[PDB]
Amino acid sequence: MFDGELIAKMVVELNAAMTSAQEALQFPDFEVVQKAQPTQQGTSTRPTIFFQKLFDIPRGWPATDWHLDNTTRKYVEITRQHVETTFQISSLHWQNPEITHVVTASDIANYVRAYFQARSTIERVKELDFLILRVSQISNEAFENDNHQFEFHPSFDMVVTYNQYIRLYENAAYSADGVLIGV
Amino acid sequence: MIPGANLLRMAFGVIGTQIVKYRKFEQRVKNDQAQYVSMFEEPFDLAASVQRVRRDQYVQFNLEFQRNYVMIFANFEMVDLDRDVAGDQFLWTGRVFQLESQGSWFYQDGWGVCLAVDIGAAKLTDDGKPTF
Repeated sequence: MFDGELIAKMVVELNAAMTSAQEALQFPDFEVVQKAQPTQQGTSTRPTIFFQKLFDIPRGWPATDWHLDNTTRKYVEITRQHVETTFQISSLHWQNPEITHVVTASDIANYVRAYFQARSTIERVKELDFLILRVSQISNEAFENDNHQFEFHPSFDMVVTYNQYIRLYENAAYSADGVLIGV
Repeated sequence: MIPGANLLRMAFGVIGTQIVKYRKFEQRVKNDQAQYVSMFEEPFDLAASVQRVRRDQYVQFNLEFQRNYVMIFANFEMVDLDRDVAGDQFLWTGRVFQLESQGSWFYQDGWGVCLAVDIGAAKLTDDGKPTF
């Protein structure tokens, strides 16, 4: 119930990180995309950042709070489950030997990581209802793109922690009818 | 003799030919960052039959790619990747193509066949000509 809103907020933050990355170092434009496109649509020549969902690890038992609706005398139970999702955040930017202001896809991925681990961005993301854990590795791997050249597709896993709320119904009671039996 | 002569030259008498802008490897040096820069001879026109190769899309890293191919029969010595050598390059329909395979037949017969992959859109001159 949250991955849509989370993906929207993550897209906003990723586009912000790309706007910042346009300042320190320079790229010809940028794009932020979800890796598994639900319809056939191509990879982009421009330097882009991909993000994708990998897991979802609930953390701790669900916490149930009881809220009275006061109208129908029904205890609405609110089950909050904590969640650590894992986002695979990758980058793609072909490298031109002729140009002199070289910037590698590793640079873009590293700058995204360092931006998303800074404390100001952490506090902003907190104001946007989730947080970010540590990124412990950035893997720069090589492959062949469609032009029979060599490209790097660096990627790292970013853990995002948040809560998701479930609303259900239960019956209330305002009475106490005991039976005091003698042994 | 038939393995001599030039069979593709004779075949060009009946079938039509496409004019591609061929460009031959000259030398190559490394720029900074150990990436390595290729340089080429002057471009020159070449009469060749550029037939298709079935290009099929595929999936890598959850993205979708597709390698564009053309098989060129040309009456010239065409050399791709080699030890201490980079491949050649020809322009066709405003698209760059670099050779991937090598059918040889040159020193036997004078012609050759090569599989070439598209690289990208050609640079456009000020006058509108589609060459670098």
